[PDB]
Amino acid sequence: EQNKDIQDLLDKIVFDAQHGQIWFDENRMLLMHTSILGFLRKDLYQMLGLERTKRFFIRCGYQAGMRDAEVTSKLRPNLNEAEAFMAGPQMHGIRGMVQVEVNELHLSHDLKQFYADFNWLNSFEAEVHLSEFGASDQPACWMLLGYACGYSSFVMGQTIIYQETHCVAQGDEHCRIIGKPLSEWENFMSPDAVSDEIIALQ
Amino acid sequence: QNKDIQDLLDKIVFDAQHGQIWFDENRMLLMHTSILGFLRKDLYQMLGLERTKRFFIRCGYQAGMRDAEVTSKLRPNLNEAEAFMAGPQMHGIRGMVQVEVNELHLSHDLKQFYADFNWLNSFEAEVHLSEFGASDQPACWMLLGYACGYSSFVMGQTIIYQETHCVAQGDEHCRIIGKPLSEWEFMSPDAVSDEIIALQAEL
Ligand SMILES: Cc1ccccc1O
Ligand SMILES: Cc1ccccc1O
Ligand SMILES: [Zn+2]
Ligand SMILES: [Zn+2]
Repeated sequence: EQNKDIQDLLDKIVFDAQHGQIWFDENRMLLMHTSILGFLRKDLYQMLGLERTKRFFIRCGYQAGMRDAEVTSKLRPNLNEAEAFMAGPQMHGIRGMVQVEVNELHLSHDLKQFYADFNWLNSFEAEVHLSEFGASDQPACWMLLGYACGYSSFVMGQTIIYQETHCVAQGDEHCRIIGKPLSEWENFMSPDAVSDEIIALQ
Repeated sequence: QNKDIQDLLDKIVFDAQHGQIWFDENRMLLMHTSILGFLRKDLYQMLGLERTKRFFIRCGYQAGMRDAEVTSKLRPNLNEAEAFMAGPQMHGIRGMVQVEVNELHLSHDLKQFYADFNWLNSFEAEVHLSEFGASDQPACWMLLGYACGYSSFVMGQTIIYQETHCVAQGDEHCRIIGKPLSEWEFMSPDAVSDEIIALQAEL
C-alpha cells in the first residue's frame, strides 16, 4: 500500500532488466554492491591518508546530493518549502543509503533560514566503515554528510553545512545530524570550497 | 515475462521507508551513472590510469564474486549453462550492461570454458565518453572485472575476459571473449587484475 508520501519519486524510477537499464526519469542509474565503496575506502585510506579519504567522500556525496536536488527541484510546486525539501531525505532512503527520521526541520528560502536535526537510521556507510576499520574515534558517514550538505545547499540557494553529532560508527545507537547555514556556526569550484569546510568538524 | 529472471528478482528487496535495499543478505545502493563517471575522473586525476583501471576491475571482480556466491545457492536443479547465465542476468538487473550470447561452452569438471558475448547498453562506455572523450583502449573495466569474478567463482578457476570491441573506441557495441587463464597465448584477486591489464597490452 502506501507509503503515499514518496510515490511521486518512485513513479519516476523504471527497471528495464532485459535491456541493461535503470532510469530515474531522464537519468540513468545503477544498482551496486556497497563493496565498491568499501574498497574505495580501504584503498584511498592507505594511498592517501584519512583526511584526504574523508574529503573525497564528502565530495562524492556532495555531487550526488546536488544531482538529486537538480532532478527533483521542479517536482513539488503545490507543496510548501519543507514537504518539497524532504525530497532529499526521501531519496537517500529510496537509494538504500540511510533512513531519515526528522527530529526538527524548519526552512524558508527567502528568509534565508534553515535548521535541520535528523536521526539517521541503518546508515549503509556506518556498516561499511566498521567492517573495514572498526570503531572510529569520530563520525564516519562522510558520503551521507556530503549528500546532505550538497542537496540542501542547492535547494536553499546558499551554503548549508551539517555536523554528524552522533554516529553508529562511534558506538552510538543511531547516527544523528544537525544542519544550519554556514554563517551560524563557528569560524563553480565553490562546490569544492564547501567540501573543505564540512572537513572542519568541531 | 521475465520467466527466467524471476528467481533473482525474488532475492531483491526494496525497503524505501527504511533506507535499505537487499540482494539476499547484501545491501545495495541506487546510484547515478554520472556519479560513477565523476568517481572515475577524480580517481584518474589522483592516481592515474593504471591505478584507476586497476581499482575498477578489482571492484567488478569482487561484486561478480559475491553475486556468484549468492546465485550458486539457487538454481541447482538446472544445468551449468542456465545456471551460469544468472551472472549476465544480474548485470542486466543491476542496470549495468545488456548481455547477448554469441557462444558459450562450459564444463566445470572438464575445466573448459569459452564465452563470446556482446555487451549492448554499457553504462561504463557511456560515462567514459562523457569524461574522457573517445578512447584509445576499451573502457569497460568494472564490467570486465565482474565478468572475470563471476565466472572464476562459478568455475573452479581464473577465467579471464578480454574486451574486444568497445563502444568507447567507436565500435557499434562492446564485445567480449572469456577463456581460462591458460588458453591465453592465479587465484589472487589483485593478480587477476594485473593479468587482465598485462594481457590487453600483449594483443
Ligand atoms: C539529512 C539529509 C538532507 C538532505 C538529503 C538527504 C539527507 O539524508
Ligand atoms: C555478468 C557477466 C558474467 C559473466 C560474463 C559476462 C557478464 O556480463
Ligand atoms: Zn554515521
Ligand atoms: Zn565497452
